[PDB]
Amino acid sequence: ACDYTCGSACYSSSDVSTAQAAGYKLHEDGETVGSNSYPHKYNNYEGFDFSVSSPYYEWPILSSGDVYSGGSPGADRVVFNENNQLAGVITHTGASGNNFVECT
Ligand SMILES: Nc1nc2c(ncn2[C@@H]2O[C@H](CO)[C@@H](O)[C@H]2OP(=O)(O)O)c(=O)[nH]1
Repeated sequence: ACDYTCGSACYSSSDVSTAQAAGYKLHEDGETVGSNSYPHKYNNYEGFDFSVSSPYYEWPILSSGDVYSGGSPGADRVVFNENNQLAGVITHTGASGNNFVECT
């Protein structure tokens, strides 16, 4: 059940999969939502060791289980590439500034 732990938020494989599908879809159609225009390029400034090739894109995953639609994105993100492969699940929770830490 608790496949990904972002601070206090708990996400299953299904939650991540659903969010990723939604984010990849908007990416494919060239659409964005929210004040920060998601999904958008994730440059991996943090230098996480992803097993899949770039380019990466960040998209909000909501603890409520809802699919992001432009409102408040929260602290967590799913990262995917052009092949719709999951690079990882990251969060602002437990990090300084606008930096990210990986969910475990
Ligand atoms: N922390 C962080 N920000 C990134 C990265 N790639 C792009 N950004 C964007 O660069 C800026 C400074 O962090 C923000 O606009 C941020 O977008 P988000 O705020 O949407 O994540 C990344 O790999 N890490």
